Formats: sequence, C-alpha cells, structure tokens
Amino acid sequence: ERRKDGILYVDIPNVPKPVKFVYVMRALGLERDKDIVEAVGNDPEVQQIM
Amino acid sequence: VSLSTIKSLIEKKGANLPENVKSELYEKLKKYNEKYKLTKAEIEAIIDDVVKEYERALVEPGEPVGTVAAQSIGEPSTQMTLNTFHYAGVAEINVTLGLPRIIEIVDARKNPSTPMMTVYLDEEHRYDRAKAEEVARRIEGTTLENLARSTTLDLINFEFIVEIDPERLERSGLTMEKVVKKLESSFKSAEFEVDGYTLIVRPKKADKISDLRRFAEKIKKHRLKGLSGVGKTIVRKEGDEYVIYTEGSNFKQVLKVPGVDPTRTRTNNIHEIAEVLGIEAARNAIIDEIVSTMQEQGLEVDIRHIMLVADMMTLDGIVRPIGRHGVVGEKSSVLARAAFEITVQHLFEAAEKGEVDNLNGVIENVLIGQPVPVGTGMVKLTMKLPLR
Amino acid sequence: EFSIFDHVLVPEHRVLSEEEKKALLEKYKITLAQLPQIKASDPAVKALGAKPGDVIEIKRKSPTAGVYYYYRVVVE
Amino acid sequence: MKKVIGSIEFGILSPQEIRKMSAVEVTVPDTYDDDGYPIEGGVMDKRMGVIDPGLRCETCGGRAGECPGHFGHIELARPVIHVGFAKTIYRILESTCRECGRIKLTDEEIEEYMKKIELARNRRSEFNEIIKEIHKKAKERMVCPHCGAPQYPIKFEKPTIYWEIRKDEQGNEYRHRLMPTEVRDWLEKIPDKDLPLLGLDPEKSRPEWMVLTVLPVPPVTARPSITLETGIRAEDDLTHKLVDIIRINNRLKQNIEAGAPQLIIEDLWDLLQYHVTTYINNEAPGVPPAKHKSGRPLKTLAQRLKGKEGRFRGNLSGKRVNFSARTVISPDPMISINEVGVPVEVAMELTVPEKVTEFNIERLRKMVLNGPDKYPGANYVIDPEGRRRRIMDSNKETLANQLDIGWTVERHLMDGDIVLFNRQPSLHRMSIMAHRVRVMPYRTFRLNLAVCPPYNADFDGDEMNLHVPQTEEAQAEARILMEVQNHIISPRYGGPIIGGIQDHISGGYLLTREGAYFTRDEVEQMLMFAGVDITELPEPDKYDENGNPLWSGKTIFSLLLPEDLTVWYRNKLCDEPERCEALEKLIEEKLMPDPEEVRKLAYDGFVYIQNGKLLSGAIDKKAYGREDGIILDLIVREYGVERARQFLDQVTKLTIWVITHKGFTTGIDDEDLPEEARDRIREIIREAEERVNKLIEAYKRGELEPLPGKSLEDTLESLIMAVLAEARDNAGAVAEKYLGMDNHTVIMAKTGARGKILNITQMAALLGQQSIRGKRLYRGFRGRVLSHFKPGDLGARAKGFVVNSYKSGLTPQEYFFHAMGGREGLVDTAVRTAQSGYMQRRLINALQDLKVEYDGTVRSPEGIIVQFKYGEDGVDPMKSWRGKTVDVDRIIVRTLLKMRG
Amino acid sequence: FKYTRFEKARIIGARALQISMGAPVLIDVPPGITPLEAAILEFEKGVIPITVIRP
Ligand SMILES: [Mg+2]
Ligand SMILES: [Zn+2]
Ligand SMILES: [Zn+2]
Repeated sequence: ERRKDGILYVDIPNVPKPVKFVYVMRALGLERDKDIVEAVGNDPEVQQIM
Repeated sequence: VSLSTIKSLIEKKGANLPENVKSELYEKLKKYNEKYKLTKAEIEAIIDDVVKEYERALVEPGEPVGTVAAQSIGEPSTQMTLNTFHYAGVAEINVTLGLPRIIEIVDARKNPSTPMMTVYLDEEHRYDRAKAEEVARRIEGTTLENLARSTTLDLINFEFIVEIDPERLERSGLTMEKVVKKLESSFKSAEFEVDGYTLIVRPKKADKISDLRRFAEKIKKHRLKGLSGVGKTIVRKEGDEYVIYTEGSNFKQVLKVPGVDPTRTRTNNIHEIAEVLGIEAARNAIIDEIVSTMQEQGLEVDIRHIMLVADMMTLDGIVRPIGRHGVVGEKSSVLARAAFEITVQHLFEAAEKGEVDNLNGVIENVLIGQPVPVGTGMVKLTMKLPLR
Repeated sequence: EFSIFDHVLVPEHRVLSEEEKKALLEKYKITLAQLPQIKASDPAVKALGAKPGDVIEIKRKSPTAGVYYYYRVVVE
Repeated sequence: MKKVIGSIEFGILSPQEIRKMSAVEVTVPDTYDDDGYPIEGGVMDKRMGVIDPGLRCETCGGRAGECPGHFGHIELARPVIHVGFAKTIYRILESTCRECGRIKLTDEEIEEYMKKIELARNRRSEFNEIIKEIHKKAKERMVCPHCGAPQYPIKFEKPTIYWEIRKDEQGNEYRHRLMPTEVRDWLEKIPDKDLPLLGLDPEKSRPEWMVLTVLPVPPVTARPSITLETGIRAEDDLTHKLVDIIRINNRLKQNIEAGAPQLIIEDLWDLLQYHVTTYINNEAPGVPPAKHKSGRPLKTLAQRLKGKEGRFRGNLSGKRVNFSARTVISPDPMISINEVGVPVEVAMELTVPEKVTEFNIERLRKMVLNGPDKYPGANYVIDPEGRRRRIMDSNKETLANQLDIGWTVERHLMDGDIVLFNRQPSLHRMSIMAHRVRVMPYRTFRLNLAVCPPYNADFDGDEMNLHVPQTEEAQAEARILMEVQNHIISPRYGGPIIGGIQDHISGGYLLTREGAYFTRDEVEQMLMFAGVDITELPEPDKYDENGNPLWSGKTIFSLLLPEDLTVWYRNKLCDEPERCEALEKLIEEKLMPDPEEVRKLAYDGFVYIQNGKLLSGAIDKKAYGREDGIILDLIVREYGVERARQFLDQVTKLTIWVITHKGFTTGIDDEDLPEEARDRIREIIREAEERVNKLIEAYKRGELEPLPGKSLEDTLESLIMAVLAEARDNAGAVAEKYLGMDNHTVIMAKTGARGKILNITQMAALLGQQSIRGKRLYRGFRGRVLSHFKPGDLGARAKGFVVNSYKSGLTPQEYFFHAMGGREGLVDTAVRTAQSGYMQRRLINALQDLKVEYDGTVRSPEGIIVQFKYGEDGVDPMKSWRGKTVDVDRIIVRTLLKMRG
Repeated sequence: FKYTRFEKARIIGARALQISMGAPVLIDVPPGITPLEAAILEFEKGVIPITVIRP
C-alpha cells in the first residue's frame, strides 16, 4: 500500500502490523539503496519517490 | 342575497367548521350565487349538508393512527424505485432521490449525501438575468479549476502553468490581476509570476515532486470568492422570476448576502434549518421534503401520515432519528425495550429508578395476554338486567 | 433587521400568561411534563423573552385546516 | 371478578418483604434424594411446590401441574453486593458524605436540579443526563458542605470490590477495601429527600436493599429437573448454584461462630460473593464463568432472560396457529366481492364450534346425524359438562336424540360463515380481510377479481392462507370490522382501491363505445347475467335495417346507476379539447341542459351523467378503476357501502359478458406499420445517429464547452443521452400517430386497462437506449463493451443504442445490451424489497403505539401529548375525499341539482 | 350520539355471546341461523340492551 503521505507499506498475513517497504526489501537480502531503486524501475519521478 | 348575508349564515350555522373550510365555502358560494342567483333556502340547505358531511368525516376514538401511518408510508416505498440511477440533466443539480432520500430524512442523518440550497431573490434582482448572475457571483463559490480552461501539471521541471479561460473569468466577474492579488494575499509564502492568461506558481523553492504536487492541488481547488462549502450554482427561471439553485450547505451565511430574499430561502439539510430558524421550521421542512420525494415518483400519500411522523420525530426540541438510536431505544416501557436488547442492565436501571410501566403499548400487552388498548380494546359495556 | 418570524417556514410564536396556561393544562388533564418541549437555545425562544418552565403557543399554518395551535414548554 | 393489569411499577425488594413473602427457610443442601422424594429443608422442599408426580404441595396443597410453586428464602451470614447494582452503589458512594451521608451539594443547586428533574421526568435520556451531571458535580467536590469532613476518594474495582484511597499520617495513599457491611452502613444514613436527586425512589428502591441480606429461592417449577434419557434427574443449573450457595453459607456461619481468624472469614465471604454473582449472572464482566458438571458455563438467571428465544423476544413469534389452511388460488367473477370459495376437503377439517340453542337445534341435529364424512356434518360434540366425543359411525345415531340446549357441536364450515384471508408478505392493512364462505368442489381458494389489487395477487401460482375464528367475539369483530365491503376506499390516498382491473375496463369501453348497439337477445341475456333486477326493456333506440329493435350501450349501462346520480368529468380518451370545451360551456351555462342538446354534442372523451342516464362519454379507467374511480367513489360516499357493493358486483359481470360475447383479441398484426411510418422512423434514427457522430467529432477536435457540473466526457455523455432519448420519443410519437384506435392493443393502452404507450413504441418502432445505473454501457473490454467494435469508439450504436424493435428482431449485440438492461432491472427489484422491508420495520416499531384518545388528542405511550386534534383537522384520511376535508364544490353542485330539479 | 364502529363491534360480540350462552332472543328470528346473525338482526332492529360508557 501507499499511504496518503507517500510512504509504502507491506502487509504480510502472519505479521500483525504493516512493515515499511524498504525494511522488507532489506530483509530479503536486497540491502543496497541503489539496487532497491533499480529493482522497481528507472522513471525519475519513481526514483525520487523511493 | 348580499354577500354579507352568506357570511352571516356561514358563521351562524357552520361555526364548527375549520377556518379553511368556511373560507373556501364562502368563496365558492359567492361565485355560484353570482352565476346562478341562489336564494336563502338553497344556501341554508348547502351549509347544513356541509356540516353533516364534516361531522361524518371526523375520526372516531380508538383508531390506531400510528400503525396506519407507518403502513401507508412503508407500502408505497416497495413500489418506489431504488436509486441506481444517474439523472444527468443540464440545468439541474444531482440530488439523491427515492428510497435513499426517504431513509436519510427518516433517520435524520447529520449531513445529507447531496446537500442543496434553494435561494430566492429580492425584488430588485428578481426580474433580470444579469442581476441574477451578479447575485450568483456573490454566492458562486468560484474556484480556480472552474475558471481555468485547462490545467498543465508538469512536474518534470518544477513549474505549474494553468490555462485560464476568458469566458469563465468574465462570468465570475473576476480579473486576472484581482485573482492573483487575492491569491498572494492568501498564499503569502509564494511567488506568482503571472503572464498573459496563464498563472505561474512556485512553492518557495521546493525539493520533492510530491511537495509541489500537493501545493499545486492546494491552489487548484482553493476558494477565491464565495461562501464556504458551495459548489456550482445553476440560475434558472421558474414561473416569472429567476431562482438560484446551489449546491453545498451554508444556510446561515447565505441569508446575509445582499440581494438574497431570506424569507423564501430554503436548504436541504434539516439540521441546519433546526439550528438557524428553530424546530417548527425543521418540522415543516421535513414534511415538505417527504412530500416532494413522494411526489416525484408519482406516488400519492395523504399529508396526515407525514404530519404525524414529523410531529413524532421532533417531540423534544431536537430532531432525532425515528429508529432505535433516538426513538425506539428510549421507549419508556421496560418490557417493550426488553425484547429489543442484548443486556439486562436496563432492568436494573428501571428498578433503581422505580420506573412504572403503564402497559400503554402493544408488545407488552401481547406478551402478557391481554387485549391491546386500541380499537375494540378501549370500550367498556354496561347493561340494565331486567329484560323482555 | 431580518427576524426569523418573517420566514415562511417559521409560524408565529407567543408566550402564554398564567391564567391561560392553567386553563390549557386543565383542559387536557395534563401536567407540564407531558407537553412537547422546546430547548432554551432555540432561536424562536431567544427572539422572545421566554424562560424555562414557560409554555409557548405556536400558531401553525396547516395545509388541512389553515389555523392550528400547538404548545411547547421551555427546558434547558 | 376478572380484572386486567393496568400498570406494572418496578422496584427493589426489601429484606422484610423477602422474609414474609417466602415460606420455608432453606438450610440444608439436599437434592431430589435416591427415591426421588423432596428432602426436608432442601432446595426442592414441598413448601417450594411440587413438580414430581404423586404427591401434594406443603403450602398450597396442589398436585404437580396445578401448584404454581412458592418462594423460599436463604438467610445470608454476611452482606453481599448485588452485581447489577454495583455500578449504582459506586456512583452513590462518590456523591454522599462519608460521615453524614447526605448529598454533597448546596441547597440552591438542590432546588435547581429538583426543578429540572421535575420538568424532565418522562424523558429517560434527559433524566439520565441530569443524573450524570449531578453525579459529576458531587464527585468533584471534596469537603462536605454540611459536615466539612474530608471525603477520601472511592475507587471501584470490577466486579464488586470497592477501595477507599486514604492518606496515612505520612501522606501516602493506601487502598482500604470497603466491606459490604461498611457500604450498607454508608447507604442507610442517606435521607429520603436526597434520593430523587441521587436517582432513586424512597418508596420502592432504597439503597440499603441493593446489598443483599436475604436471598430468595425460586420455586421448583421455576427450576425444574428435566431428567435425562437414562432416567437420571438432570438438575437445573440454578439448583446446583443454590446448593453451592447453601453449602458456602453454612460453612461461613459455622466458622464465624467458631471464632475463626479474619483471613478465613474473608475467604469464605469472597467465595460467597463470587458464587452469588455467578448465580445472578454467569457472564458478568470480570467474573470467571462457573463450569457445569460437564465443563460448560451454567445457564443462570441473567442468561435465562437475555435470550432471543427466552421469555423476552421469544414469546413473540410466528408458529403454526390452529384452524388454518393454505393452497393456491384461482379466479372466478361469479361470486360477490365479499365471498371466497373454499374446497370441500378444507371445509370438512376447519370446524367451527357452535353452541346449540332453541332456534338452531334441528340444523345441528341433522349435521351431527350426517357424521364426519358427509359434507354438512360435524367432527366433535361437547356435552354441557365438558367432555368431548368424536361422532364417528358407532354412536352417530345417538348424540342427536340426546342433544339439547347447552351442548356444543363442532360442525363443518357452511355457507355464510366468516373467515379471514391473508397473503404474504403482508404490507399494508388491507392484506387481511374477512370473507363469507361458499363451499365449492376442487381444491383452490376462489377469489373475485375485483379484490386482487388490495391483495396484490396474480393467478400464477400464488398461495393464500385463511384462518377461521372460533369464539363469538372474534367472529363478530371479523364480520363488522374486517369485511371487504368497508375497505373499498384506501386509507393511504383516500381513493378507491377495489375496482375493475383488465377486462372490467376494456369491456366497459366496448359497451359504452360510440356507435355500439345491441340486439334484443343480447340485451336480455346480459341483463340477466349481470343479475340486474328488470322486468321490462326500455324503449328501443334506433331500428335495424330489417326492422329489429336495437339498444345503445349507454342506456344499458345507465340501467345500473342510481336514479339521482349526476356527475361530469374528462376521461383519458380526450384528444380534441375543443369538444370538451363546448360541452363544459353548455353544462356550466345551464346546470341541467335538455338531454336532446347533449346528444348532438356528445363525445366519448367527456363523461356526463344526468339523473342516472349516461348522456355522453365512454367508460375507462377513470370510471371505476383502481384509482381515480370517480363514479365508484361517488357511489361509496353518497349511497352507502352496500349500494356500492351491489353496483360493483353488477358492473363487473355486465362488462365481462359484453367482452366475452363481443370478441376481444390481439395478433401479430396489431403492431404492423405502414411503409411511410417505417421510412419516417428510419430517417429519424439516421438523423439522430448523424448528430451523435457530429458531437463525437466535436469532442475529438477539442470543440466542446464543459458545463461546470461535468467534465468534457461527462458533458458529452449527457448530450448523447439527451439526443437519444429525444429521438426515441419522436419515434414513439410517430408510431402512436399511425396506429388507429380500432386496434385492440391501442384500446388496451389508451383506456388504461393494461400497458403503456412506451410498450407499443418498443414493440413496433424502436427499443431505444440501454443504460446501467443511469449511465451508458461501459463495462467490458478495454475501451469497448463487446469485442466486435473498434477500441475507443463512442458512437451511439457501439454503446447500447439499439435500433430494432421487437417485431423486427434484435441483432446479437443488441440482444446482449438488452440482456444487460434486464439484468440490472432484476437486481434492483431483488434489493428494493429488502430495503423497503427494513424501513417499514423501523417505522412500525417506532409508531405502533399512537392512538386517538376520546378527546381527539394523540398521546405517546409514555403519556406525552403528540398531537392535539389528530391531523390538525380531525378528519380520517379514509373519510377524506382526496385529501380535502370536505369537497364543498361537489356538495354545492349536488344540493343545487337535487333541489332545483 | 353516534356509535363508533368499534363500539358496535363490541356490542355485537357481547350480545352474540350472551345469546349463545342461553339468553333469550328479544325478537323473532328465522330458524336455523347462528347466534351471530341473530345479534346482527337484533342490532339492526335497534333493540339493544347493552350500552357504552364514555369517559
Ligand atoms: Mg405472482
Ligand atoms: Zn403449592
Ligand atoms: Zn457530610
């Protein structure tokens, strides 16, 4: 989900509460900020959003 | 027979009749006398017939008016349409119709789904389209989006050039310098390099796309001229004068706008009417709303049932929902309330308060096994025993 | 300058005196607590000099009978 | 000797009342005993009442089934806090001084609050608000205005534990637990005058009685042992809880009398309190639910009442009532409107009890001689003492010679008996009415056709229920209050609701149509069929070519109307207003023109009746239709109900006869149009499509003005829909123009008997735009509805506009669009029923208590006056003409004509 | 004074119950009719002993 503030969240069924998106990507071994940005595309506005 | 004689005879014989009945009788008797030369005997016979008919038409004690009114309201609704329409008119404002509207009025929701105000005009501005448009501008609640012919939201280089149409500007009565002056007087922390027929904005050197997007949308829908919470206005011409229909709900503010006739002005939101004009006005507005909603669907319902419902709703100064939230939920009969709840604390509260159940209802008497005090359950009989 | 009583939706209001109040109360065999109530914050009350515990006579304009009298009591 | 409970006032029992009301002091926790006998001093004593068979009650001396049971009491060792009153007790403690016990409030505040309470007594919500306000004001105070003593804060711990936060000599706050004895001592000192402000009545609920000192024991009937399939006496949960209560009470008492330490006394006190709380309410907050012997929560007093199927909410229900039947219905107009046909088999089961008297002894004797097999027979006979016997065949010959005054015979249904008739769902008042029985063969509830509208019934498998009242009072109520005759005028809008529907209108038009004449044979036959009492034909009007006499339909119809009826109005067939204007001019000029002049000016669009003679006009829906039945309304409101019933029962049969023997049909050629009309429709459609394409092009090239209410696309859609609707209306107008009145379908539409002009338009000329939720069809593939259109197309043909009528046949895409429209209609029909039902239920629950008092006022169930002079004029909506109290115009005209004639 | 239809219904019910219980009929009636139409005819003739009390 994307909240009204522009911050992304992930809702895992077991986890009682949503997690921030970058935390979830880093838990999966994708730690680089550059790589995290690259994994979702290259459109500059999207890059600025992330 | 001089008209004074007819009036005197009416007052002499039909003194029991209501005022409207005797007035209408006088009018039509005058017309028929001037057309057919009636004598006094016919007038006396006519008045006696009217009195007898009125006496026959009176309701008898013990009639269960409440159940009859409830049924006569509920039954037509089953034949009435069930929303799921989008009436797209040109000189009209979308308004919830039919069953949803009836439910909203009956449950007295705080804010209607489609608030709408009817604004009349004083004598000066009533008989001209241009003065009506002027009052509209006073009440238009004009927004930059409506003024703009089109908008270009180009975030790629941090600017926002919105194209303003001259015709909408002329209709609103505002000029580019005027609107820019108002905007800067409101948006102090901004720089407006207005050029030609385009507005140019900058968010005090913002950094991220989202910030400028939010700032641009903040300006786009920002109000320039007009009372709060008012959208489009459709000035029509009904009868002979021009009447200003309007969206939104600012019933107390609009009454102070010059050129607005406050006596005839009405609004959809009944709660606002209760706040501004009082509770009797709220009752009358409820009656009129239900009548109009029934009429637009072609159904016919007697005014008396709606009057009873409205009187029952506004029984204690404040308009309350007729359902279990405001009327049923406060039933005095603890037995009647008992078979509507999930807890037993109401029994303890009633016992503490020493509440007395008068058994004046229906459910409690039915549960006990006693005649309901309506209709034939009201009468008492006596007889003189010596019989032939 | 604009008074609420000039609006078509607002019928005329009046304040009853003690004698007529008691005559009305005796006519229907009722007490003060059994009448409909109008809050002290109602604009019609403010336009008048009404005080709590008083009975307001309302002269409705009825679609069926033309003139019709309704009564309310003032509470907090 | 039989009185009626007029009111029930609730209060709080006092310990003295519980002591004297009860009979046996239960002390020993004794069960049913091995031999199933009540043990003395046990929970089920004989003074409590007996449910076990073969023994007598100790108190009343009644055998099981006739002893109502009796109450017993338990003497508690220590005070116990009632769970329900715990919050009330806590609120009271925070409002009264610890020393004096009076309300911590100033006298002026007391006076003001007393006045406000006296004013707002009836309104429960406002009373609670005032109580809460006073409670807050008193609790916020710290120094008693009377004593000046400090009031240490009282803390409430759920469910029944109270802590007094006191300050030691060092200022530290420590929680002092208030034992129930302390609470009782606090509560006793509260004076009576302070109770009304505190929210109490000092005659039925005193605060000291909230803390229980004596616990009453319900009688054995109230806690019966239902036993088990194995024969084990499965006890009541209340019985087990009472046993535990008795055990713990005896234990606490014996340890108290033994000088036990304070800790063990406190332990037993808390055990007693917990057991009492779980016995009163096993689901009280903060209370562990006591487990049954099987480990399930025990059903206790609270659970026994707050059940949907319990005493509350459960007694009101719908079950199989006695003496009822249900079967499909079939039509027949040969019976009166207030009659119903009953199958023989049903009539031989739904017996009605009749007491034999002197004037009906022989009829009942014959009936009981018939036995329970011949139709005019009986099934049960009751002797004056009270025994019931079945007639059968063994003692059929007797029970008749020994039948005299004072017996009761349960005879079969016979003609003339009163019977209710119901159709579910029952929406308005007219869904139940009383009919007269007429036993006929086969198995269907025959119903007259004029009675269909109020029931809202169609003969396509609909079923109906009938109930047979048994007692004389119920029969009289049904006969006088509920008969079909009295309910002709609908209470809703004040007009008729019973009248002709389909043939009664079309056949009436055929009979009264201009230029319709009947021969002597037809006249006599139809008059005899209608039941009209006649014995000489009127003078013939016009002679046939070969010499036979003829009669116009207008005179035949006039033979039914009363002798002094006079009325005139405009019907639905008025298409040339000039003729109506001329007729109105003449009538208004004279008020009684010579009937010869009217004949030359006759016009079937203008009904005019003079002294019961139909002079001009034709019969249509406005005569005696479902609504706006001018003539039927006039008959009802001026000649009594019986005359109206006779008139309806005659006109129905007359019209049915004329339509049956005159021929009425409809074929495939009823919607055949001439070539010119087809060309006109085609060119209209083509022009509309061209305009729509022009609009689309203008939108595409940016030439569009968006009105403020809509964007560009929404404005485009609005314009398209308006254009298409206007085109459909124009096509319908053309089709209606080219369709003559002699067409049977056009007759049915115009007279209002059945169908609308839109139906003819759709069947002949054009079907029109199809919409979902008021919008053009849009839900489909990406940018197109179907797959056979180019994507991004907004043309009329591609978004639900169908150009083929039903006669021409629809192309597959048009068929799919029509299917979408029909599906939407069906869904709306399905949902609106539930929504309307919910709203009606709410309204009825709110308003079902109001009634008209004997002085004309309408009073709420709690005594508040809702409306003086109900309706602000006192006129019943049924008795009102059409909303107006008195139609003085009709009164003036009728009186003037009657006296000037 | 005019009988409301509820009053008439109650009067008819009471009279029919009394006639069924064994009370004599104040007017001659055709044979083979139930108590109900007997009471209805009694009311129609205007011969009614029972009266109503109004507050
Ligand atoms: Mg059906
Ligand atoms: Zn007993
Ligand atoms: Zn004190």
